[PDB]
Amino acid sequence: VMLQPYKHEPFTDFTVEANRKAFEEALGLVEKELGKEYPLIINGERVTTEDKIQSWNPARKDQLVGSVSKANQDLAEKAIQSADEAFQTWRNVNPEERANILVKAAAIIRRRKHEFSAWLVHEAGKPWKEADADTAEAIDFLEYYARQMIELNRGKEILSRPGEQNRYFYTPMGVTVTISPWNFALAIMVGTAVAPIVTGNTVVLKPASTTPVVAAKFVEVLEDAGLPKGVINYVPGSGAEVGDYLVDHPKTSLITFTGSKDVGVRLYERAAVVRPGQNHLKRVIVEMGGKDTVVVDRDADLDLAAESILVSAFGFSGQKCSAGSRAVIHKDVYDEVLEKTVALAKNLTVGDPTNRDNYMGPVIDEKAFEKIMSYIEIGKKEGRLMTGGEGDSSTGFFIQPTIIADLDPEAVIMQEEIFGPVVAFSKANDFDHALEIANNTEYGLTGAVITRNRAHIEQAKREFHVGNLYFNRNCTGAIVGYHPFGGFKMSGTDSKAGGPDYLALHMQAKTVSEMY
Amino acid sequence: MLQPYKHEPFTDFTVEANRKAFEEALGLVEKELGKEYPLIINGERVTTEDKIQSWNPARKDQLVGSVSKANQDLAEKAIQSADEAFQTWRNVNPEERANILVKAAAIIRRRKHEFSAWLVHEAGKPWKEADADTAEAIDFLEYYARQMIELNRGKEILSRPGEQNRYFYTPMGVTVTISPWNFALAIMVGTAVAPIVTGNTVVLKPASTTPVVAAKFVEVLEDAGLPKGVINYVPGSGAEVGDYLVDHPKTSLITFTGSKDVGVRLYERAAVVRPGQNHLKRVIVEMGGKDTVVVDRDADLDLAAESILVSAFGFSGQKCSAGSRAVIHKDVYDEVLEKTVALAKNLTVGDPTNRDNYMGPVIDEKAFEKIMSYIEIGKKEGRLMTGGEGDSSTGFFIQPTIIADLDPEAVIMQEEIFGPVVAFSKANDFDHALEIANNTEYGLTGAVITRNRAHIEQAKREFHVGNLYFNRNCTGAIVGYHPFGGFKMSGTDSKAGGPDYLALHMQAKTVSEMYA
Repeated sequence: VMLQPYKHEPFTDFTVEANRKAFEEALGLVEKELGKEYPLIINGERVTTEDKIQSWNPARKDQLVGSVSKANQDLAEKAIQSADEAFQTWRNVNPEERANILVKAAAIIRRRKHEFSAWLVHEAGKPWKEADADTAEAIDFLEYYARQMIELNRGKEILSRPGEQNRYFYTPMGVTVTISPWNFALAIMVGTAVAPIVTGNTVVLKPASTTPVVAAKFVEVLEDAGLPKGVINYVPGSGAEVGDYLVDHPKTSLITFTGSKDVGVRLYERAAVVRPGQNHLKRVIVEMGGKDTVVVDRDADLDLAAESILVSAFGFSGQKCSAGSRAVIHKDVYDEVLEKTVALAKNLTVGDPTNRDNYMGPVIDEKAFEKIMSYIEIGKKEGRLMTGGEGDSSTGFFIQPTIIADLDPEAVIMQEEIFGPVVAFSKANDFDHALEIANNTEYGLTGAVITRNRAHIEQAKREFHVGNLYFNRNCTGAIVGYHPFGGFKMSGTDSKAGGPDYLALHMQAKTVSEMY
Repeated sequence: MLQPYKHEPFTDFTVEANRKAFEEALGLVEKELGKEYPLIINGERVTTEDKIQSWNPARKDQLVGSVSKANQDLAEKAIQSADEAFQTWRNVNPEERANILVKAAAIIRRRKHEFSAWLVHEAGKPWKEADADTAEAIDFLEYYARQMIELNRGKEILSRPGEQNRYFYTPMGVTVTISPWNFALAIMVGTAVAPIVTGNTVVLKPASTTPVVAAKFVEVLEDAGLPKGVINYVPGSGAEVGDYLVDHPKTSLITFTGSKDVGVRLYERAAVVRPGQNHLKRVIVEMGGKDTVVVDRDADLDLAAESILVSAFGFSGQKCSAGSRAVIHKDVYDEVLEKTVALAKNLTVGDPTNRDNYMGPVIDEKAFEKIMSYIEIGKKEGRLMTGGEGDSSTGFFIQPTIIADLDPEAVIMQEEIFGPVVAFSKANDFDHALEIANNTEYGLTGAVITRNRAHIEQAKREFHVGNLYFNRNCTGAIVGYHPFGGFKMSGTDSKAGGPDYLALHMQAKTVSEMYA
């Protein structure tokens, strides 16, 4: 009766015969379930609207993954009120029991692992590897934060002088509004919903409208793991009607957001306003974009350099806030790293991600497709096209892995988040110049340095100003409890998810002192 | 290496040698009155023609000091000075940053009674309050130095075979410290050196009613060995300087202590991303409290009488933690009321240089005018028991004032007076007393006086304040023993003098080296 130590959920080895077979079976399972209708969930009740959000396969744009009900202001209000009501009892449920519900939820997802992955394959267009990694990460968030809450329930040791007893401990806050992204349709949605839940807060969840079906699947799991009614509420909808209304509500205590900079800034600015009837300042956790950089030193393993750039730039087709969309390389080694990377990139497979042999799938929708292609046109003018630069939206939203070279560090494609499979190469005079270019964005989320020089490693630890800094590997693929994730500048509030400080952001410290 | 933290002992003024030492310090400070005090920008002394004059609140025509006044240009110069200082201060060994705090603590400890005497003249503090303020400044320096040494170890996170992951803290940037007049030494010191020891640099705008003791503390930091520009002393008006400091695109962190109306506007303005601003501004706010001492049927009513008196009238109620409401069980309301009235009539009011005066004046004409208006409202809301008289002729003296039989929703039971005023209200039972206790828009401190163990544990859960006390006064928190901060409109619950405090001034960084 103690939980066994946290460790990360292993990735599935699809070279084992039985793992592929099992994954293909789960893909068949989901395919037959495609096209289903999903209600809103408010206070445990299923609420269907006739106005709907259609969710489409990005690899097959006329394949309906599902249609979910669409909330409006009035249902957002009911969702808030349900959350507030449930909080009156939820804040007093023993932290051990709250954690147990997360542990039971993890075991349901673990048992149904490939099914959750195949949902991501279909709805988010994730390749096998990325889908598995995502599902593993959601499992981790559950197991990690369950353990963290039990640790935090112990409180913190403070001093008491003779004749008094002083105690410091953490208390639940209230209604949390969780606004989740599509690119980690399961993992981040799970983390940013359960961190508030396990800390005794209640949640109103607005998933991304491009991926709401997997979120409905997850709320079903929460119910099956024994979560009381109204503790989570499932309300997809428009930003103008539901998004803005949830953030502005006087009963919203906490907001947790993951998405783009432009939506984030506006959310952060609106949340700070003390509205009528609002008796508190709202706590805001924002995780916005990155314009991340892989820097390669003159002593680097050049093959490793090219491999780390490739994976950082083209994993999930660059649709990650952590993506190495910039490659800044030492002058003595730039032409050669650039040729090694081009050589890897043009043999990468792009297609339907239900097919295992496809390394990259499509981008999320037509809006993103067009945005990425428009950046590529800008890029082609600003730099030297090396490979890719083509798109075809006729079946799915497919863009080739794209490398553009010789960019000026001030270029549009060196500065702006593209969220597509594009990396821009940039020449650096020496190591000092390389970090100068690396730091020259308005963001500070992830970065990598490839070097065999210890002094250069120590220098970048001080000088490379990103929240997640990696040496001799890719700058993507943070693991819960191993690489706590969040960053600086226009990347957000540096709320290190999957780290030891994360739960306490969701709670209020309390000091009690009895004088004898 | 450093000996474990304990609080600086308070001075025993019943020992004649202590009185003698304190009276000599008052003589020393009296000789130094009416001096001129420049702004300190990047180590340079800047005199302006515009002057802020600091007057003794007990003798209103006495010039304690005249300080220079910043304008926008000088505010701009100070942010730039702090920004350039940050470029190297961010990289000073945490141990050395901590050691400067220790040396500063030693300077104040050696000149303890001198600093207390500065408080007596400038803020009107009685000997006990001035001494406790000075000891708390010493405590902040000692405690935060040690907290930084510990924080510099980082926190343990997991590494899978073949990698090494680390989680540690980094300095943020320029900090705007806006400090209160009521702990013109202690809180000004805490919220200046917490950013400093964490590697940030500070633009300090002290309260314009108490800028002289802040000028004195800046000199201490210089003498202890602080590099130029790490602190900048820049008093001024809220309009020319205060808003400009907050809104500056280079300002990274804002620490505020003060009133609700000012703290709320600052919070909302800080959240907007201004032109050329590359980050979201972190804000720590501690705002007021409408605090309540709850007296149970079971209580030691002598203790209950004393606790209410001290909570209410300590520093003439000029405290965010002040027990300005007394909520008493019906069965004991008359008896506690008459006992408290009998203690209040014995309280000596006058010039705080005189040891025999337990209470001094309020801070200025504005504060005097506001409290008297609140007294006039109070007389029409309930039953005036004692005091209610004010005298402006030589200083700003208000009598210790008790008003009884209040409606729980009355103006003087809801709005912060910041004066020597207590409202008394009768509660039907313990459950009703918690209802009245929790009925303000504030959440800072409270106390429960009771001999019922069950009612104590019920209070730990249902009395929603950040600082909760049993069988004593609700004032006088001690650094490292009673971490200080609260809920609702009391602010962000950033627990000053507590284990979580320094990490709020830093951004966490994850660093990961892959080996094979």
